[PDB]
This record gives sequence, C-alpha cells and structure tokens, in this order.
Amino acid sequence: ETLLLEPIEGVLRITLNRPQSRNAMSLAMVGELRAVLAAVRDDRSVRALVLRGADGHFCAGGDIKDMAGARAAGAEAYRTLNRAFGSLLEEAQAAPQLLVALVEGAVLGGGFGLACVSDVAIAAADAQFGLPETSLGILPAQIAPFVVRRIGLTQARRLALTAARFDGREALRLGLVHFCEADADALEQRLEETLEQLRRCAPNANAATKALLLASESGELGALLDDAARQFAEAVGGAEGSEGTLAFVQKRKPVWAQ
Amino acid sequence: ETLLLEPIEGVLRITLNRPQSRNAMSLAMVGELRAVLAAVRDDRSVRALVLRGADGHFCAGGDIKDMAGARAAGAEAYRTLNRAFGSLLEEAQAAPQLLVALVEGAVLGGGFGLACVSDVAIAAADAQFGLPETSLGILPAQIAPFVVRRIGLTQARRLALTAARFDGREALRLGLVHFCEADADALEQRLEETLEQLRRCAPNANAATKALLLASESGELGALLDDAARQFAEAVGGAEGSEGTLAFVQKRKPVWAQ
Amino acid sequence: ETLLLEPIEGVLRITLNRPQSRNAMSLAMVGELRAVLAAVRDDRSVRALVLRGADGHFCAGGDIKDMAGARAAGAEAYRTLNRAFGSLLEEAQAAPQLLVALVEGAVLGGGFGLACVSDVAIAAADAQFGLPETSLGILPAQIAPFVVRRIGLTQARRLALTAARFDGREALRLGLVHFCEADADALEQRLEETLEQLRRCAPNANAATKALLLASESGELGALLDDAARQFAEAVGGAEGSEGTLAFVQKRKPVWAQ
Repeated sequence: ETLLLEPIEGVLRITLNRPQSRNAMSLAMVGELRAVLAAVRDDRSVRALVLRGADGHFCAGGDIKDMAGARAAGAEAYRTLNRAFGSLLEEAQAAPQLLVALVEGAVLGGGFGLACVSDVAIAAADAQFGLPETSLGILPAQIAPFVVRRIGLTQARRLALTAARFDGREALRLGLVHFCEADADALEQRLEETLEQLRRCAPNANAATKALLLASESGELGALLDDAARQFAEAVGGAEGSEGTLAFVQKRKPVWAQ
Repeated sequence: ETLLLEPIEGVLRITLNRPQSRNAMSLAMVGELRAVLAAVRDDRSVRALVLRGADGHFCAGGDIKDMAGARAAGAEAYRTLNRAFGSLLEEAQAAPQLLVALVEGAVLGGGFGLACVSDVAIAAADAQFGLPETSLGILPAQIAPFVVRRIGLTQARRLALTAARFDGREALRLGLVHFCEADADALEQRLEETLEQLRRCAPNANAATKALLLASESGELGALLDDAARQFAEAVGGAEGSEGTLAFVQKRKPVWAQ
Repeated sequence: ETLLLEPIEGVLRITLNRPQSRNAMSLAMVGELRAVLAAVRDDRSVRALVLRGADGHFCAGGDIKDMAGARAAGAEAYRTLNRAFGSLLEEAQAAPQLLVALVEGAVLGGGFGLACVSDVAIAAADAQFGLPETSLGILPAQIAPFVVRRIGLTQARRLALTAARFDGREALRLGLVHFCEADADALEQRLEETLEQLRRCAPNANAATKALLLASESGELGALLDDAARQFAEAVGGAEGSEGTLAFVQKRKPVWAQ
C-alpha cells in the first residue's frame, strides 16, 4: 500500500506514505485513496478521516515516474487517469465523514487539490502551497472547480495563471486553510481540539448536513429548502435526533459524545 | 407581539423580545416577523430595518418548548414548521429595505441564521456564534444555503460539522459580520453611521439593486446583464434617478438624503 | 482615441487617457477597449494586458456629459449603452490574456467594474473605491454580478446599498484587489514581479485554465471534469507541456520562460 491506515475509535488516520517522493501521488494511491473512501462511505462508526503526509511533507504533486511512464500508453490514458484523480476529489469532497487535512511542507499540484476538498485544513506556517501546472505547460484541470469553490475565483485566477507560491500563513489569510500553527506540537494540539469538537457532533447528522451544504449551489433555493425541511424532520425523528435533543434537555452528553 | 416595533421616520427597528429564553425563535415570533416584513415590503417610506435582541442577546435558537410540542404531530409538523422558518430567511434576505443586524451575546442556530441574511451585521466582540444543530443530532437545514452564501463553503463546512463556538472578532474575520465593536456606545455609533450612509441612498434604487445582486449568485450572466440593462434605463429616467443625477450636477443633496 | 497602447514583447499596456474627466468612461472608450480585446483575443503572443489610468487616476465612473446628453435619446439608448458596458466587462473578464490592473485615484462605479474583472489588481493605498449609484438614484446594474463574484454577496451587498467608500488597504482586506502598495515606485515594482511570475507560465495553458476557472462557478461538476480531463490530455500531449515537463525533468527553464 501507499497509505498507512490507523483506525482509532471513530477516527481513521490516513497517512500519505511515499516520503522518498514527498508522498507524491502515484497512480496507485489514487486507486487506494478511492477505495478506502468507498470502504468507509456507509460506515457511521467511521466519524472522521485525518489526512497527513509522512515525514514532513503533505503531498508534492502527482508522481513523476508514473506520469513519465504514461506516455507509452498515449493521451487517452492521460484523460481517464486525470479524470480518475478528478473522481478522488469528488469522493473525498462528498465523504460523509469529517475530513481533516494536516498539511506540512509541500502542498503542490494534486496535493493542493486534496487540501481544497477537506472540511478542516491545519497548516504548518512553513508549508509551501502552489499550482505549478502551467509553468510546466499543463492544466490544473480537475483542481480548477475545487479551488474556485475553496478560495473564490478572485484568488484562484491569480494563483493558477501566475503559478504563485506561498506559505501557510498566507494560505490561512487566503481562506485556503482554517488553521496555521508554528510547529508540530501546535499542529497536533490543533488537530486534537478539532477531533474533540467533532466528537460532540452526530455522524448521521453530520453526513446529511454536509450533503446539504455541498448541494446549496446547484441549485434553485426554494426547492433546496423544501427538501432540506424534509431532511430536518427525518433527522428529528430518527435515533440520533431523539437522543441528542433528549440529552440537551436532561443536561447530559449524548451517547456519541461520551 | 413577541416583538417590539420602533418606527423612526424611514427606519423600522425590530427587537426580538423574549429575553427569558434569550429570544428563542418561537413559532409565534417567526409568524410575527414574517407579517412585519410583508407589511413594509412594498413600502418605500421604510428604507431600513434594524434587527435586534432584548437584554444583550440576539437570538439563541429555536424555542425548545415549541420543538417539544411538535413531536405530538410527527414528521409532518417538523417539516412544515422548519420550512416556514426557511420562508422567513428567504423573505428577510430578499427584503427591499436595508436590513441591519445588531448582534449581541447569543447568536446561535436559527439566530445565526438571521444574521446570515442581513445586508449589514454589527456584532459585539463578546457575542457567541455557533451552529449546535448536529451536536444534537439535527440539521442546520434551512440555514445551510444561507451560510454557504454568507461566508462560503470552506468556512461553513467547519462551523456546521464541528458545532464550533466563536466570538465577534472571529465573525468579522470569517466574513460573517461586517463590523465588530468592543462596547455598546461603539456598537451604537457604528449603527447610526451605517444609517446615515444609507440615507444618501434612494429606496427604489437600493431595492432594484439588491434584487440584481441576489440574482447574481445563480443567474446565467448573459441574460442577467440583459435584464440589468433594462433596469438601469428604467432607473435613470424614473423620478429618482432624475432627482438624483440632478442633485449631483447641482451641488446639493438629493431629497431622500435630507 | 482615448487609449495609449504600448506593446512590449508579450505584454500590452493600455492606459485610459482622458485625464481631464479623471479618465471617465466615455462611450468612445468602451468601443475602443472592446476592439483592442477583440484584436488580441486569439493572439497567443500577447500573453498579458496591463490596464492603467493617466495622471494618478484609474477611472471615476461614467462620463457625465455623455450620460446627460443620452437623455435626448430615451430609454433604449441607455439600455443599449449600458448593455455595451456589460459586454466590455464580459469580454475583459474572458480575455485569454492574463489581465492585470494597476489602480490609482478614483475607482468609482464603472471603474470599480473593470477592476472586478482583472486577474490581478494592484492598488494604491491612497486609491478611493465606491459604488455611488443608489446615492444618485441609479443602479450599478452591469457591475452587480461581477462584484458579487469578486468579493462575495455579503460584502457586495453592503458596498452597493450604502454607497460606502473605502481605500486601497480596505479594498485588499475585502479581497477586491490582490496587492496594495504605498507608492507608485512600489505599484511599479509589484507589476514587474507579477509579470515575471507570468512569463514562467505558457500562454495556451493559461488560456485553457482561465476558461475552466470561469466555467466552474456555475457549470455542472461532472460534465466539467469530463471535459477538463480531455483538455488535460491535450496539454500534456501538445507543444507546451511536452516542453514544460521536459525542462522540469531537465535542469532548465522552458522556452516561454527564457
């Protein structure tokens, strides 16, 4: 495998583990990230995924050798390979779980895309972010809509057309990540606090809320509200909602937060 | 009512007034707010709305007594009453008036909802914002589209899926509110400043302008511009754009600014 | 002619030159800026455009001699000329070139609009921005969708409906421009730093990326990704890209960067 899975309680830790290449995205880790996501998709015991790069780097891009190797197969193999990386962005973005990305060192090209589809991104102040693609003659093609949705067209355009590079303090200022920490100790503390907040929140409740936020663009407003109101009733009447509102009234923690 | 109405000239102040429950939205209060908004919707003598909470809290969420009462009527009651709270947000968001929110203390759940549909929000630094909904097994269902519109998916996903509390200074940073003041004299000065800026501005112009902006979120650009051009022509030549452009070439205030 | 044009290698400078009306957008200027854009649209040797205003002023808005005289002509004249200014905004927004704006002095109404469609805006701390339209009884009708996209509904609704004015530093905090500097020597220096980052990026790659970016904001995700992935294979297969990947794997700069 190219990942290292450490399932603890309802938190699944996923480390990108090719430190030689700064955990660059080989073709297979795309396959292997997509299958883990697919494996936990319906699993409400899996409450949160934590995404980290091994050895001080999140992800420096798509793997050099594999992409070199790909020419032998031709441009139609680049399409469906590219699109399959697109599908990882869709499936990671739509993951019912809370996706925390812990980002240090290099966060470039497709590593940057991956950061764009997290619910929570925690950055090391000296991490370096960027979209090299066009200086290399090529396209941040699958990332494009996800960076727009991340930081807004105004910052995405500049970053993509000038290949500008920047640190975690700047990725924070640009609304690309939620937190920026000085060193490792403070990353983890930030990470553990984030996981304690998450523990307060119900997993079916989180999944449906998420789907609503994601859908809230598409998307005529009135119809979205009609449907949201149905989903709200369903949640109130289900096992999670009755426990959670009962817990509130009885001034206790709900089951999932014990 | 559950409200106190204060109409000073062109400014209708509206105070949520159930201080006992930190001004929780009751079924009655949503009804009254909707009735008031429809009352003035077509009235251009009413140029601004100020939305405020009695006793140092803005609004703490849905009223628990009413949520408790609805279980007796089942899923259909939860749906119909949640959707009507969605109708309040729609009709406040789309009000022809400038809607100013002065938010103090608790700004939670449906409370955080109303803040998200103001043209101008001014918060107390010690205000506490949050979406507790999924920490209770339910959904900020009607809120979802208005919060993603408010601050973007990237911030909304974190607030919603972690039930994070945070203060006024943070709410300014995240783009949730437009000003954060440290005390009540400051909060009030900002309010009256905003209101004097607003009185420069004509009411039919503001109204037309606010609809276009709201339509910009989802409207195909070409056809939106088409319509916008017709509206511009109808503004310049109406009995407001002519007074306005006149006051300008003359060296005086247009009448609405008197 | 209302414009000075100075090409140099890949960059084309365009200076708004009616310094006497604060370079106010006359009917003639609009037609001229449109023709330019159109001549260079398909020309990939023009890699960037730079917009600037003459005599320390960017653009104070719509020329008032031209706007007052248009009243002889009636509603349709205003409609047609307004829609024309929108088309300008459309055509600039969609320029396959990297569009840079340097912004000084007045940036009001119309001028505010051209800034909202640049890829990189660089502002003078002393620049004053604003949307005075409703204070004049009229609408920033064609601006409305571009500023919503620029800075988001939450900020655009307060600027437009209070005719609030703000400086270069504020315009940066609001995300309206990317860079702010205290003096022209610095505005200047930022421009060339910006242009150097760009020369690293290949012009066909940048045109295709910008198109993707522009089509994300509301263009269905799945279809978009399908097509982007086709495009990705072609960039990787073409002249740019094959050269870029090489120069990267090799020690050197690609040709467009030399």
